[PDB]
Amino acid sequence: MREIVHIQGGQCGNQIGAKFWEVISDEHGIDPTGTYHGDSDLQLERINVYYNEATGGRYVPRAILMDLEPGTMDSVRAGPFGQLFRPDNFVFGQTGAGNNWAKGHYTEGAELIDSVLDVVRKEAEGCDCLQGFQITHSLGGGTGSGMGTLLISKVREEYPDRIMETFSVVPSPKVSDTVVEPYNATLSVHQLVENADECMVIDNEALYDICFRTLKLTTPTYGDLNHLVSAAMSGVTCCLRFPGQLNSDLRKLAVNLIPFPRLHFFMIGFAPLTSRGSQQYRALTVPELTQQMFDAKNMMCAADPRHGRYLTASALFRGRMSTKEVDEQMLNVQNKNSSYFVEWIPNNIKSSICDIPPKGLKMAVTFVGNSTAIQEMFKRVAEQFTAMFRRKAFLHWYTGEGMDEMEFTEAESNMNDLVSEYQQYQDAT
Amino acid sequence: MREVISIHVGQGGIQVGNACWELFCLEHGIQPDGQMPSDKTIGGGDDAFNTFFSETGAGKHVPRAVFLDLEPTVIDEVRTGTYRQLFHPEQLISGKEDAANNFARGHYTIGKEIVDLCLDRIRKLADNCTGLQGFLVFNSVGGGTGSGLGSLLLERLSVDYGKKSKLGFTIYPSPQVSTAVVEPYNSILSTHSLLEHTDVAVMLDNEAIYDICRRNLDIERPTYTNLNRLIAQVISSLTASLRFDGALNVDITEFQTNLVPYPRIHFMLSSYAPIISAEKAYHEQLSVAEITNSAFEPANMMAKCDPRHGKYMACSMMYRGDVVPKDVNASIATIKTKRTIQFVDWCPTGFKVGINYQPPTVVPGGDLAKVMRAVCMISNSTAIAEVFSRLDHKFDLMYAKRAFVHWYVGEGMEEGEFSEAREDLAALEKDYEEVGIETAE
Ligand SMILES: [Mg+2]
Repeated sequence: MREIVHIQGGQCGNQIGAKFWEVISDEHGIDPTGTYHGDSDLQLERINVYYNEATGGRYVPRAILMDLEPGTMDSVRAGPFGQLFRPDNFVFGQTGAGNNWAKGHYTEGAELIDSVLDVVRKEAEGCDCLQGFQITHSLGGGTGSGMGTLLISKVREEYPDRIMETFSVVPSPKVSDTVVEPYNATLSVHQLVENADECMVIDNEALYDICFRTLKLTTPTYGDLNHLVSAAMSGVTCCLRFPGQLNSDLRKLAVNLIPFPRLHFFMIGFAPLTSRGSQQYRALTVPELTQQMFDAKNMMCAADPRHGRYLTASALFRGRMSTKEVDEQMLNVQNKNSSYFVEWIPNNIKSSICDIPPKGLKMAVTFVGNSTAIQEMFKRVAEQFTAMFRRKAFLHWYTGEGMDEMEFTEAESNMNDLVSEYQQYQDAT
Repeated sequence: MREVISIHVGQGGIQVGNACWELFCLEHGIQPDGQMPSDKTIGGGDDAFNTFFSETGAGKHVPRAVFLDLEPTVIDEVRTGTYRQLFHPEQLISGKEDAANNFARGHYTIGKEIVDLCLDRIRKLADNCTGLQGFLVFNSVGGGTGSGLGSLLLERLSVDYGKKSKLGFTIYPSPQVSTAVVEPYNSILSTHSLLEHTDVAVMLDNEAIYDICRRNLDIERPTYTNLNRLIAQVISSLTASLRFDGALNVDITEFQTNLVPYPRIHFMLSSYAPIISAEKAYHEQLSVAEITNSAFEPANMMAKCDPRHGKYMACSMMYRGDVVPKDVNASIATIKTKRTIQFVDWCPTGFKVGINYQPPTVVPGGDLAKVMRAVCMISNSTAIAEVFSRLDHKFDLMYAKRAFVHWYVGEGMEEGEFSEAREDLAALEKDYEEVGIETAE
């Protein structure tokens, strides 16, 4: 039915989806136990395309658990809504990748892929007209990417028609949570540029910036952050989940978002984002949220539209309004800062609306535009990879996995090729 | 005896359809379930609802129209909506996975998937019908099946019957407002496969709906409800002759090779009026001359293409209500009078009156005020080629950059379809280019 599935690895991402399904449960108001306690059939109408009824009305996720060590499995296993799960999917590891990506990709990569792809495949038979599935990990290591690389390869072959919308955490330029990041990252991204269908960037520092400045929060954790992102990743299917006077699916999205298949790394904007007092400063209009939409500070990725140029831009609106406003602000904005709008893409802004906003708010905005400002991102990470690969720093942890360096060259001149590729598209008219 | 049937496609398109059948059912006032509030007396002289609302052996009078689109969510709302007693299950055919606005998908890829079901339904209705004149087909160059799958639809339906009229209501990419960017691809790929499968059809653009509803309906913040209501009115009157007594109950087939004199450039504008408020319904009088002179306001032009930049060819000002042949007639002299307007002189006058005696009915909850007289200026000029030219230049560059082409080439279309379809708008550019040339001497 255009239903989809979720698969998460990732040192964080395993938590991320926990929050995610948590949020969707709220938007479906079904008890933690797994039965519905809401007030409209509309939550039940399209419930299946994420959930699954069970005998007795156990309502369940179409999620897939990735992990190389059960702790997360216990963690979310210790999770509220944990009784809303299926024990089947608790597919984890006994070792951990140690985030040498070769470890999580050959060593443990080849070790535990099979049981996953089997049960996942059983989910594939459980899906009537599968629009797709949602993968989640991080692009700097192996706790997610280790195996998730193998996932994208295997299912991608196994389902060359299905959509692969991939969110994985990008290392911020400043803070290096690990120094093996350039290598895991580069080795992964070689794969992901080939095999993944959609990708959107996952920085932490942006999420900090949101929580601290625009959220005006002092105490950052993951969980709030995954609230902030699963807000958007939860919004994305809204029309696909719920009616909309102007609907567009991921196929309409990506096909209406990408000129050439190498450009499915997208940046993200969601809003509104206030602290409590703000409403008693300000109110909500479509033009208002628009005035956030093109905010670099909501630009939750390491790329700057202020520095790069919008190759593409789009808006995901959930609520009840007048599109006569919506479009009007659209075109207005597409003029107002025309210069950061790439040229030969006429009407490079594109529209949407969901008859219902997310719960709690009256109107919704989402922006997954695609400039080319990410070039500094790949340039950076490739740069650090370059330095220590001059040094071969921690190659020994690496070659101990029994990869070659020439692969590193492959993702290397590879990833540079993708960058310059974005250069010419940005530098053209 | 005089049947037509409606076909509905694309998100906005079936939105239009829903508004429409809401409308007509309101206008004959047959209750949403399928019954009239009261018994129908036996009489003769002309048809009634029987055109479209379908007689049962009881108070069950379903439209003669069909839904087809590969994006099946919204249609379910009809499947749920109040008229779930109105419509009929086999009236409903949808696709699950729509085109993603791949023209080539629901035209090619998913084009293959639901066609036969469609044609069977068509055979059930036309076999159910007798004097079905023509075909009401609605779709959109946006809700992607509205382009692709409809393209196959007429592509084959024409080859099925042929002799029926093609009544074409589809939406055209607004000039600067839009919905996507592949719209060039949708449109032109439609167009070269549209024309020779089309008889005649009109181009409704939205931005006019906005600007005019906001000024003329005094609308503050509109949407597809208002739009679909407005097109609901215009189609409501474009066929009254087959529904209601009028002095010159002109007909579609009558319109065909007379409005569009040549075979080729067979589309047109349509600025309905009088759309005003309850506070302008009063504080006004709304003369025949007001609707008439007002009918040719380029700023009233209900599709964003300046008439004053074009030269008119025909104008079928079919009228609802208390119309006078004389008064309108002299107004038409007034239209000959308009210096700014210029006509395909080799067609000096091509006018064709429509005076149907029922004035308009209003939909409760609507914004239009009530009047006594309606106009439909289905008129054809030289002007409309330009925005096409924008379409082929925009599409020209974007296609030159091969943008998105992977999407379509991935689904089974060839490049010469693209460049050649650009030759198609080349030719039609020669057509609006040539027919507008004034014949020598
Ligand atoms: Mg559709």
